[PDB]
Amino acid sequence: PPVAVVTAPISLSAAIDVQNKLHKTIGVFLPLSTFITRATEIANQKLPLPANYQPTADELFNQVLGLDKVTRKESRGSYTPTFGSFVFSLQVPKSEEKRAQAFLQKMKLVLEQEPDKLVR
Amino acid sequence: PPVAVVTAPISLSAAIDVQNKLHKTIGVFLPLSTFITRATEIANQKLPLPANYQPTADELFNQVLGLDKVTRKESRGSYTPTFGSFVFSLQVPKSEEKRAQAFLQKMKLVLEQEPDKLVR
Amino acid sequence: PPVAVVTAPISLSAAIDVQNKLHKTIGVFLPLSTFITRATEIANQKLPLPANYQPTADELFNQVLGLDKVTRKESRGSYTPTFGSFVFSLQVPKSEEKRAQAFLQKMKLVLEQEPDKLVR
Amino acid sequence: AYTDVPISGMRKTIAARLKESVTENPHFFVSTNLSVSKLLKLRQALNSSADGRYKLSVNDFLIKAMGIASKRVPTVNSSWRDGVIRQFETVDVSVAVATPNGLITPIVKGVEGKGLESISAAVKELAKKARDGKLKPEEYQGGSISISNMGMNPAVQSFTAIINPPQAAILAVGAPQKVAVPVENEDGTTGVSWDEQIIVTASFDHKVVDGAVGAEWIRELKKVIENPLELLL
Amino acid sequence: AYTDVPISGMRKTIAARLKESVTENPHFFVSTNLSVSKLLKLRQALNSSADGRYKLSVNDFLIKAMGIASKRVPTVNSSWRDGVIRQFETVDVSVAVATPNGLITPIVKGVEGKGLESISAAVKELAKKARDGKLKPEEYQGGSISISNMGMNPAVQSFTAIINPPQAAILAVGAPQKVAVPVENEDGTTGVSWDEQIIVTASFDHKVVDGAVGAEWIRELKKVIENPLELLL
Amino acid sequence: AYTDVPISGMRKTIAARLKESVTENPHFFVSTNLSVSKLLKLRQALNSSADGRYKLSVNDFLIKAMGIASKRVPTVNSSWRDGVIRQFETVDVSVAVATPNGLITPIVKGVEGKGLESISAAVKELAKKARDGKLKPEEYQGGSISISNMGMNPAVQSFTAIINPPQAAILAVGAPQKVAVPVENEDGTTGVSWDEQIIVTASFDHKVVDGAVGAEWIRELKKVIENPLELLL
Amino acid sequence: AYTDVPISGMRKTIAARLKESVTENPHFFVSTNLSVSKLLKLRQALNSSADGRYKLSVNDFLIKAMGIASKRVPTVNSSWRDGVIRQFETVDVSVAVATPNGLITPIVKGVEGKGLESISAAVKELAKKARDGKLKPEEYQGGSISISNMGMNPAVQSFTAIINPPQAAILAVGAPQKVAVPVENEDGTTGVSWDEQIIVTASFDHKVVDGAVGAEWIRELKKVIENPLELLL
Amino acid sequence: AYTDVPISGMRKTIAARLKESVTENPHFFVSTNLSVSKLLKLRQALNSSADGRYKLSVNDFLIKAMGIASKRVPTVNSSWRDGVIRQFETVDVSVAVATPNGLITPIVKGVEGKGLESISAAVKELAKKARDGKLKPEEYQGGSISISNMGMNPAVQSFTAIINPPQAAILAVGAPQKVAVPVENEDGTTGVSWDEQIIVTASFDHKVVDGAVGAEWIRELKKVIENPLELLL
Amino acid sequence: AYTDVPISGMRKTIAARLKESVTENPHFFVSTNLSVSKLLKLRQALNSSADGRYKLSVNDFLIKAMGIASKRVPTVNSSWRDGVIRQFETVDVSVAVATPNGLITPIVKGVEGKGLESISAAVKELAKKARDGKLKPEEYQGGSISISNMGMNPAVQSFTAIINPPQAAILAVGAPQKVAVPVENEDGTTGVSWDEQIIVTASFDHKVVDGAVGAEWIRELKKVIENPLELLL
Repeated sequence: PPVAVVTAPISLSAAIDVQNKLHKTIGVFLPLSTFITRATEIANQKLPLPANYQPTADELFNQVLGLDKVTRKESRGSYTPTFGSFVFSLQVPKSEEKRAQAFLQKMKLVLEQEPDKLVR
Repeated sequence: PPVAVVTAPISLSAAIDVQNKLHKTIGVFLPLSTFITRATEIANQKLPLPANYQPTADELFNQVLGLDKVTRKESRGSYTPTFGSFVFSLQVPKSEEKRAQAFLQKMKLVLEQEPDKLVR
Repeated sequence: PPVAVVTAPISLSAAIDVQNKLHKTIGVFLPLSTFITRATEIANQKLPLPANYQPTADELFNQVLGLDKVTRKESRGSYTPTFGSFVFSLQVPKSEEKRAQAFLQKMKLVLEQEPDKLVR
Repeated sequence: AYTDVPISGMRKTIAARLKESVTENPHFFVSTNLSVSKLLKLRQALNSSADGRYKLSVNDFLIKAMGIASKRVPTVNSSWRDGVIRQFETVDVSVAVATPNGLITPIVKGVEGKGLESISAAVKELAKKARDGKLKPEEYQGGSISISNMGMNPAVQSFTAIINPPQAAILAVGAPQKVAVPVENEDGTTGVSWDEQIIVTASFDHKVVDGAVGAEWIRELKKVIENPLELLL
Repeated sequence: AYTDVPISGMRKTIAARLKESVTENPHFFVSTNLSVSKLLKLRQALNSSADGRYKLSVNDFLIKAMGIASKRVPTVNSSWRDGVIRQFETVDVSVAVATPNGLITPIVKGVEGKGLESISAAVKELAKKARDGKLKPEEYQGGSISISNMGMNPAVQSFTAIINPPQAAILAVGAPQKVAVPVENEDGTTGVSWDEQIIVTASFDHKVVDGAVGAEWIRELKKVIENPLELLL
Repeated sequence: AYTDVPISGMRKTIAARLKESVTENPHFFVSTNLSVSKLLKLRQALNSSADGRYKLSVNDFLIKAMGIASKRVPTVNSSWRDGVIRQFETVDVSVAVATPNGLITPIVKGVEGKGLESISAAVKELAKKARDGKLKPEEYQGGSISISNMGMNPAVQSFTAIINPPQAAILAVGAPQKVAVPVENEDGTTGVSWDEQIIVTASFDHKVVDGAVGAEWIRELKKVIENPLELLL
Repeated sequence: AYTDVPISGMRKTIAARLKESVTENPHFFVSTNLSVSKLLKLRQALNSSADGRYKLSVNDFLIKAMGIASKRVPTVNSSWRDGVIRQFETVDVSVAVATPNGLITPIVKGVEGKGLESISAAVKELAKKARDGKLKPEEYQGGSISISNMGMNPAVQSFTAIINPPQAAILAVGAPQKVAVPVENEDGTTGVSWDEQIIVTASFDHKVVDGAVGAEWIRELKKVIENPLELLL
Repeated sequence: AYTDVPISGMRKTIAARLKESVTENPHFFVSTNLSVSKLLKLRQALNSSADGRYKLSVNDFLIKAMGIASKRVPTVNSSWRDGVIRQFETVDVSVAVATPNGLITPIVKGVEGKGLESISAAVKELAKKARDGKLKPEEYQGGSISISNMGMNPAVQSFTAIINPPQAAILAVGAPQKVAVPVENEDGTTGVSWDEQIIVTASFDHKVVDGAVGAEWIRELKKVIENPLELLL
Repeated sequence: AYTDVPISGMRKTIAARLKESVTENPHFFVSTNLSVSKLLKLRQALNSSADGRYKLSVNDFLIKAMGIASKRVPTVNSSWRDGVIRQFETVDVSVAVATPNGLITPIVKGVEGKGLESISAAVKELAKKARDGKLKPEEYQGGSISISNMGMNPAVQSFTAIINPPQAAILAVGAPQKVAVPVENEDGTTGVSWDEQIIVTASFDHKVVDGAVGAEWIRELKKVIENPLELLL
């Protein structure tokens, strides 16, 4: 079972700014951890599927019939990143390696352009 | 099956003010849509029943016995408004037309005197 | 069935400050009640057990086997305080009286050093 | 100026009988009020789970409850003969049907050991035959208790009735009405609720029955009516 | 290594009878599941409004419902004689009582025209006399249907029974259990509810009854049990 | 009090036959539960793409699956004669039709090499002629397997049937019901789903069949039913 | 079109025996459901602490529990002879092994005073010799109770079996399945849990056993199985 | 410069036959396009639920659909004799197998009343025997329809075939290809989807068949193929 | 100043025996420590699911484990006679009961094939009869192994015992105590846990047993005790 890793840098300045500012205007202080988990939740919503995906009996039966004539190209997941910064790394087999990447870049975008989104 | 519609104007200035202000003090920016849905959720909680409501077997049995000697005059619902402003409109049969109105005015009050309520 | 009560003072100034400040910067105004319930929720998470606790069949069977060789020393609960200030009181039997105290002090700490925590 | 019509042959047969009853049976009355909301709810529950087999009414419930109350207090299910008292063990009820030709007296038998469906079917078959004027004599000869209802007219609150010659009791039912009652609201106060009630009058003879016996009879009837489930046992 | 005990005189009187029933009556069984939550609520409601006069149980409800179902489908309330079919019009039910001297079958009469209180009183008086061994022979000779209950043991979900010689049906009741059912929550979704059910088995002879007749019989019993208010009807 | 009806000439012709079957064929039963959601979806898909030519039902699917299972395990498609075993190679199924003059057994031939439309047309033509009482004798004389269905009555969960004299198996089908099953939600947890199931009972003779053979037969039937596309195979 | 195969000499030796059992022993069945999650956990715990000496299965647990239940209720560990009842004090169990030359019944002795390892070793040595066709006659002649298992086929939920001639009981075990049960979550609510269950059927003769005795027997078996540690006791 | 090889004895036997067919049967062609995505999905669903018993292909599906279409329109399942028309009721299909020694013509019988597994097994047994050169003459003598497939080579889009002497139709199948089709996206627009199609050509004689009959035949074949479930009925 | 008391007749009978054992049997000891937390948990689990039938203790568990260990290593279940070695196949255990009149030696038979309940009942019946002084001689004559326990006194950590004349081993059990043990906490460190232990001493003769045999015996006993489930097999 060959395995491979994927990596991506990160900058956490904006999250620090939001935390500090929130602490000065209300009193709420929270750790970086909740930002990390909340970003992970919004990320694992729309991730492509491996090209070597094999369907199940129910799926084929429903197609052969005509209820779900439009097929699916998305599927949820359950990933957990690895700590680090100046980096975020993940270890996964070869088949999904590509899917695991869509996850890294999605979080890499939200956390740098949408840190405020992870607040209440 | 005769059908009828109910309508009510609306002013969205206060929601705009809350969104702008929140954007300036923390960084969070969210669309009007979540305000609309959250108002719809708090609204469909306490709505009267049609005057031509017919009970079921369990209800009558429990009354004939004595467990729920105090009857009910409220029941939840699942409504979805129609977009528009300067108006909010809904289309429903005649029997419930009156109930659908309690919904419009309830949202019409909360969104004009309680916009802050729909924040976290 | 002998019964006993436990009591503890309280100061609600910090919650007032947070409510006022939140009202001035966004518009949100909420009652003290939600602070009380939210503190009660975070409290009933990690409370010790009575010293005269008797286990059940499944627990002993799982120990005799070897799946849960490490036993437990915590268990959730469902408490509801009684109103008052300058005090919070609870009435419970003798066996749990001690457990009910861990609850009072836990809320007594969070509400005086972590009021901000009970916000979104 | 006036008009005269000869007296009918059938009008004296009832006039003499009525005139004999008053001079032969001393009368004393008893009145009560019954709440019938639960009974209406039960009837609605049992008239919707059917497909067309039957359809019930209040009179059947009252008849069955009468039978049960008669069973608990048997002194009313009796009769006064020449020189001896007659005590029965089976309850036969006399229902009154009004027609333009006069007033009939159909009979229902074996009420104690019977259900609502059979009682309704019998009362309706007999009402039809009474209206169509092909009633055998044996079918309206004797019973133990007689009932009269006037709930079709809202203007009759309460009324009295005369006892039949060989019988020792009769029941009269009025029309429903609405009254205010106190309810202990859970908040710890007292509020107004609107109950629906009927007023029931019972006329008894004082040679076979006493006041206490009639009062107990009314109590059993009331207990059976207000709590309708108890119609099973 | 073993021990021997002489066969009792009463054990062959029953051994021969059981051996005659199997070779004389072909058997076919039918099974069903009944929900009895509403019946338990009814029983709790009717066992608290009393002051000590009576106390009810599930068996009485099942006996009365059996009588009603027998009345609606009379082909089961029958018997097979030498060269003629016997059809009855009165329902007599045979209840089984177990004693160390073997089982016994007290009999209840006039169930159709009766209430729960009388049925309970009769079943308990006869159970006491059966346990005390002073039962007259006429009191356990013949009926139309037989019932067996084992709900005192929670380990019996469903079981079968043998038909008596002159009868053409028998019912066996098991112990209650809990199962998941779908409930349409008012929010507009589907949720899980925990209902309590019993499994009832009926054994029928195929010379006097057919499959459709037994299926209809089970349907009437189920309709009467799931909706308990119809017991009045 | 009772009534008597003379035994019919046709009732003993069947009474003697039923009494001969029990004393000639030892019986042992096997039960199973089948999920039929996919079969209902298939039927709905195939009953809407038509313009009026046909209309299908569950019984046809069960008949075809029975034929396939018989083909895979031929030991059941057999019979016990005086001193020799009879093994067939063609599957003929006996369906039961109930009429007021008693039940009847129309027969379907060449099921293995046939489609659903022909089976439905034959079963309905024969049902009509059976109801109208113009059935030739050759048309109900012999088969290899017999089927009985009672899904028209929702109160029959499972039941048993008697085997015909020359045959060595019979199948009984009950009514559908709903049960909870575990589903592996894509989020990575376990949830509750509401599946619809039927309970099928099979009665077998123990001189021509053994327990393992019946268990394998039930397995092939289940595999063919739960996966409906395999009906083509 | 058909084929014929001569009846085997061994097939009538069993045909006559099966035909004698039904006409000599009236049958009545009892069913129950057992939860076996704890037993599977125990088996997994005891099949991993070994180095290769042994390997266990569910049948051994059921055999030992059967022995204990027989000891608590000895009326089933009996037999019906010509004119005397036989009561034993040692439990011998008959296990069924299926082979192409037909089924066979190896026997295990001294189960009460034995452990799981010896029972497994005996059952496997005898199964091997039965498959290889070198079984002595004394080794399959007589026992007190017989067991049948079909858990190798997932399509068999529950089934029935015929009693052997000299014995008075037989047990049939089905395949496991999953059902929903209520769990009292520590938060103070009710939730859905997925338990694994098996359905066990027991067939009893009614000349040596009664319904209450069989119900008690099933209760002892269930209590011993659901709580597995009591197997030591 | 050139070379010459003597003509084979078997080459004239086919040359004369081919030369006789053209001058004896006027030819007219019909073409159509079939979508086979659903058929591929079905085949994948049915080739994974097996353990090694079988393995299917498109040709079997086409053969069965041909049989059904022949049944609906019987005028093509005919033949032209000396002075009379021959009309059959059983469908026999001729498949073409290519070998270095020449072209054979194996036959499959009873297609109408058959399943995919038997058709595949027959086609493969016969293909093996044809390749190994031990084919009996009776096995390749006459049919009603003939089929040819060339889907193993992607470079053959469409082609024609010659009709056999006694037959009145032949079908030729090409290789799959991909084409663009319009899809009505739920947003309210039109988009491009990629469907996979095959082109089927049919050659017919004009003495036994007309244009409308062939067009209807093609329509039934298409309807059966595009909707694959309809292969059941 | 002093006092003198004549020696009892029974005191020399034991003095001579003790003096003969030391000069006839060389002694060598072996010691071990056993953890009994899991055994206590098991006992608590099995002493609460009862209604009053029984009540267990540690000695029964030790007796059963002894029996198993004896079975695995049979060289200890032997004896030394005049000129030949005696090897048994049944395990009989001698328990010591102290009374003011002296020390007795009740016996338990058939331990290998027995359960905890019977062992406890026997040990308690015999203890009662020993205390009441009505013990038959045959009941305390010979065994294979002897056990002594002094856990009622917390001040006895470990002690020695003398072997009986015809036997070749004896076991002595002490009182429980608490000791610190290392636990690998999931955080990746080492912590202190408090285990409860007992110290067991075994005395062996060196003419029938060797050091390795005794060491293996202790190992089997320990393995059976620390893992209590293994008491089943």
